[PDB]
Order: sequence, then C-alpha cells, then structure tokens
Amino acid sequence: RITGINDPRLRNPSDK
Amino acid sequence: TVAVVFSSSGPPQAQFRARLTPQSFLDLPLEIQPLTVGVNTTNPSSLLTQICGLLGAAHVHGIVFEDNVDTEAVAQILDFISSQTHVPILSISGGSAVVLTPKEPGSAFLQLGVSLEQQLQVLFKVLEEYDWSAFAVITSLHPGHALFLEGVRAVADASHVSWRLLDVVTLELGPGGPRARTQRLLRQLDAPVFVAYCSREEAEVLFAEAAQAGLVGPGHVWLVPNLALGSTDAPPATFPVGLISVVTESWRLSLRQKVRDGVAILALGAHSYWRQHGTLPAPAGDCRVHPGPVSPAREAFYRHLLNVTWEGRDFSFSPGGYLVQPTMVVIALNRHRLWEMVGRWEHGVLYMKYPVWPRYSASLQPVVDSRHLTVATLEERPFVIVESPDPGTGGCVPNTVPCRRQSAPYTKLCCKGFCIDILKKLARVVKFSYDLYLVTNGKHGKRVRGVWNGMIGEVYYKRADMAIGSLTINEERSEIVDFSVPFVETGISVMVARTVSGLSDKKFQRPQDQYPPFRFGTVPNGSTERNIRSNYRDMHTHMVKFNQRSVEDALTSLKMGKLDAFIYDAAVLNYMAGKDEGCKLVTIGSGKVFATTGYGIAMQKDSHWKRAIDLALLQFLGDGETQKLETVWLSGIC
Amino acid sequence: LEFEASQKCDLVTTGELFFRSGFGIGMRKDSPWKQNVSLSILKSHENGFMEDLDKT
Ligand SMILES: *[C@@H]1O[C@H](CO)[C@@H](O)[C@H](O)[C@H]1NC(C)=O
Ligand SMILES: *[C@@H]1O[C@H](CO)[C@@H](O)[C@H](O)[C@H]1NC(C)=O
Repeated sequence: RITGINDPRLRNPSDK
Repeated sequence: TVAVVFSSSGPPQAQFRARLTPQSFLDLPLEIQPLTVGVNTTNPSSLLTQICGLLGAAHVHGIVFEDNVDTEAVAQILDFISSQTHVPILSISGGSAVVLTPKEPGSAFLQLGVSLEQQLQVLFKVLEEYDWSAFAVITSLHPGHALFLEGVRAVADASHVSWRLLDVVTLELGPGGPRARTQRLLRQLDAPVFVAYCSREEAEVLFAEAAQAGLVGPGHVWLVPNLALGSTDAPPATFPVGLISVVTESWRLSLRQKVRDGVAILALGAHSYWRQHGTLPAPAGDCRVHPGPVSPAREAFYRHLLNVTWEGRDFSFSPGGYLVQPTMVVIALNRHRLWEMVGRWEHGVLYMKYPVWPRYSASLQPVVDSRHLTVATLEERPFVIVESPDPGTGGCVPNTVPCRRQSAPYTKLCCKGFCIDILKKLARVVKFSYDLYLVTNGKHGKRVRGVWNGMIGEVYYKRADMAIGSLTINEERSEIVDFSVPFVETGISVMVARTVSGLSDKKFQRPQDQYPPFRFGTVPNGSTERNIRSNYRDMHTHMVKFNQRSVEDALTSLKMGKLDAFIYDAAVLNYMAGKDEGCKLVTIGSGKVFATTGYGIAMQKDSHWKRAIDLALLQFLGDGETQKLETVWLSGIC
Repeated sequence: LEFEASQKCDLVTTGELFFRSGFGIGMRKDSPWKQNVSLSILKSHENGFMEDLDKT
C-alpha cells in the first residue's frame, strides 16, 4: 500500500 | 637572477647578509644567483632610480619586493614600473600588499593579498555560525568605501539567511572635522553587531569616540577587515577587547621566511616553464629607452607564472594581481592585549576554537548570558539521530541543529530527531538560546560509589542545565535532579519471536527449567536493569548469560535463534517492531507495560526554568502537536 | 467508560483514545507536600503495588 500522505516504506527508506 | 629590496625598518644589514649568503639554498631545482638592494628612504625618484639602475646594470629576470612602515600610494609606482619595463615583480608584505583592483592592462604586479569580497565572505561565514544578524555597518569617507558598500550588499544576497540590515552610516572621521556631529550620530544606534571600514588613524578616532559614547561595553561586537589594525604587533590604546579581523596565512612568520617564499615561487615558475620549453626568457630592462610593444614570449612566461604549488601551500593568482583560494585565519584581541588565533578557514568551511563567544567586562571576570543554557544528550535512533555535515555547503540541511561531540579539537556534526524538535519549539516559545553537545561517558546514568556518569552525571555536577532525550523517571534520579512532566509514555516490555503471561509467570519467576533455559535481554547499566535487580534477585542472578551490546545486536540474536526473550523499554521496542524485516512481535501489547513511567527533561535542582517550561510542555501536549510529531517520527508498517 | 463497558453488559467502546491525559492529586500553590507525594507515588509505581491495586 503506497499512500499519498506517508508510507513507512517511503518515510523510512528500504533496500528493495 | 633575482633581486631583493628592503624598506623602512631597523637596518637589516645582518638580514641582508643572511639573505645574500645562500647562493645555493636548494629550495628548488636550479637556483639563480640572488642579489640584494636596499633603499634608504621611500620616495618616487629614489625608488625609480634604484630599480632602473639595478635592473639595467644587472640583467635580472625577476624582482621581489619587501614592504615598509605601511604607507599608502606605493604599489602604484610598482605597477607603473612593471607596466613600462615589462619585468615581473612581487610584493610580499606591509602596505604595498594591499589589493589594487584596476591594474594597468599590460602590467604584471602579483601582490599577495585578499580582495574585499573574500574577507566579507569569511566575516559573514562567522556571523552565520553564531547567528547574530544585526548588521550595523559603519564606513568612513575613504577612497574605497563605495566598493565595500557595494560588496556587502552583493554578498548579503548570496546566502541563505535573510540578513536583516539595520543601518549604514558614513561620517567624516578625518584629522579635521566637527566632532559634535559625529558624537550625535554615534550616540543614536542600536545593534548587537558592528562592521566597520576605515583607516588606522580613522580606526583609532572612531574607537575613541565610541568609547566616549558608551558603545564598547560587553553588549556589542565589532568587526573590521585587514585594512585597519596596522602593524599587527603593537595594538594601540582604545582598541576594544574582542575585536575580530581576518588575516591571511603567514601572519606570524619572519621577514627572512617571507623572502624565502618569494624566491621559491619565482624559482618554481621558471622551473615549470623550463619543463615546457627548456629555457629562461631574456631580461628586458631598458628603463632609459623604454621600448617594447606586446611581446608574446614574456606574456607566455607570465601566463605560466600564475599557478604554483610547493610545501603544501597552494598559491593561485587570479588575473587581477591577487591570489585566490587562500586559507585565512581569524584573529581576536585576548583579555591581555595580545592578538590570538580564534578560527581557521580551509576550503570554505569555518572552524572555531570556542563553541560560544567569550564575553568580557570592564574588570574582566567573563560574564555569562542569563538567557543561555547548555543542553546535554546522546543518540537514540527514534529520538536523537546524528549525521555528519554534507559536503554540499559546509553547514548541514535546515531543520537541524549544530551539535558537537565534546571530549579541544572538535568535529561539528548536527543532530536531528524528535526531542530535538521539542527543544526547538521550547526555545521558540520560552525565548532562550542554547547549545547542544553529546555525552562521552556511560549512556544514561549509574552510581558507581557516588560517581554518576551520563547525562545525569553531567547535570548533577553542574556542567549542564538540562538533559533532553531518552531519559526516564525513577525514584533514584528524582531525588538528586529535578524533572518536568512526562511527554512520551514508556515502561517495560518483552519482545519475542513470531509463550509468556508477564513477568510474574513461572517462566521468569522460577529459573529452574531442566531442558529449555530461557534467555533474557537487559542491556545493562541502564534504568531497567536497576529495577529488575532491585525487585527480583533470582532473575538478576540468572540473567548474567544475556546478550548485551546494543538494541541492534539483540535483534540479530533474536532472528538467529540464540536468544528467546528481550527486556527493554517500551517506546523503543514497539517502534522497533514497527519497521522490521518480516514481522517480529511482542506479547499482548500495551496491556503489557510494567512500571509505567514517562520520558522527561532533567533539570538542576531549584531551577527557575522548571515552572516556566513545564507549562509550555503542558500547552504543547494539550492541543495535539505531539500527535503530529508522533505520526511523523513514530510510525511503522507491520 | 471502559470499566462500565466491560462490567455490566451490552455496551461497547467505539474506536480508541484520541486525546490522552493523566490523573493527579491536586495541591495548593508551592505547598511543601509536593516532593514527598511525588516520590511516594513513583516508588509505588515501581514497587508493583499499583499493579496489585489495579488488578483488585
Ligand atoms: C598551470 O599548472 C600546470 C601544471 O603544472 C602547468 O603545466 C601550467 O604551465 C600552469 N600554467 C598554465 C597557464 O596552465
Ligand atoms: C519529606 O521527606 C523528608 C525526608 O524524606 C522530610 O524531612 C520532610 O519533612 C518531608 N516533607 C514534609 C513536607 O513533611
């Protein structure tokens, strides 16, 4: 789930 | 061959002999024979006759100058001579080493100094770091005042900060004029920072007048370029203590040392040109004839003469006769009337010896600002994060604060996190200033026979005034150091691998299981291990064989399978389980919190800040900004 | 609300908390009783006595 407000996968950078 | 000329000092007969002696100094590949010349007095015909005679009866390739009592209108004669007879020269010290911007077209002067632009850049790089932004600019009626006034405005628009200017004034600070008018104009001013541009006599007059009209006390700060301040080895009276200037490197070398650099730079220039074409250009020294149209050979030699590097010192002359990219050093007047170094500058990043500006008084006894305090902390990943400054523009990204790891030499990191935002808002609302520095000893706090380390140690021994970060509340700490209301709620929690019904379960209460021995966490020397040891002796005895390096290695051990259960805080454990590889979970949840206390801001006992900012914390918690900060910094996927 | 919802019957709490706050004893301005009250409350938090009182 890639939301518009804030995604923890986006807010916190990941490796993949 | 290279010529050397002295001027207007104690008779340097011994110095002249010492300079002439090393006919082979081995300072460069090949060494042209040096010769020395000395003028008794500085005058137009005297200088003209001496240089024309020497360079017409010696057939010299380059000539190196040495300055004098620092009187003006002397570099123009050198420019005139070099333009006429097409001989490259070089000024090394004194008043002749003052940058002349619109030099003659065909001239080759190459005077080592710094234009007003670079000095102003360095000054504004020291105003930004201490965050003054007052800009009380004062300039006398000097020949170059228009250039300075244009340059300050040009640089003001070349930075990030607004730089709210307050006032610029121009006054007649000459030997003769109405002192009453200048007294009236100086008496009406209000700004904590002054920048002044004037001459040495003008500087002494202006400083005496300011001392008369009470603008020199511990409230204000003065800044001047290198044009003033004169000799650098004899600070006169009425010069305020704390004066700040910027001078180039080699502000403390010897006269002989400077000449050694002057001959070296000429020698390397010839040697560098030698590798290109294997020759040394012939001299052109007919002062009486004064011939010579544009000559390509001498032009090429001069072009190759620009860049030089030796002994780890980069000398690169701009097309104008001044060097570019030097390593300036800032100096200031100590408490005992003596110039001393304060802060270096090296490839566009500024350093300082002092983390705060020392402020002195009439009877010394350095006063300390009442509305300034020091804050201690360290790094907790959800709450305080340390990042080294980017190589982008020296200072790091905005919405971050400078923060230095104390241990004299320092490296300026800049800390970011949740408690940092709380601190920023508190500084905004309570109207105070602060400086932040990390701790070096044990993380949070312990009492090894009355010796407290960590933030609690730094606060209890009166080396700090607050201690923000991940610092819970317990009975021991609250006795010796004050505390404010909690703003983040924590406790004790257990993390398992995705089996127990709390601490009171026989799994942890009775460590007498035969086949499986259970494993615990308990990173020691912290808050939790104190309560656990004090309330359950058997668990403390059986918890010796527990992995204890950080909150990081424990996750690896849990994921590997070498350890079964982790015991630590709640606010970091539940967050750490929010963003994880896969889904490692904890027991029942917020219902499993034991000894529920909260984070807090430690304070020295009986501090007047306590009441003032506890109310601010309550106000911040009331309307919900803390919820926004939590959803920004404390969210996870799983 | 939670005690009564879980106690009697047929009542359910909707959603969860939205604005959080704590409970405290009130005292007059700068009363001398404050330090000892706070210390005793903290030591009863950490003793486990408040857990027993809660479960009771
Ligand atoms: C600049 O430095 C290079 C590197 O040694 C040298 O070859 C060159 O002659 C210098 N001058 C110019 C104008 O490139
Ligand atoms: C609080 O306790 C201390 C000793 O723990 C005692 O001396 C003091 O009297 C107490 N405060 C009051 C207001 O009774």
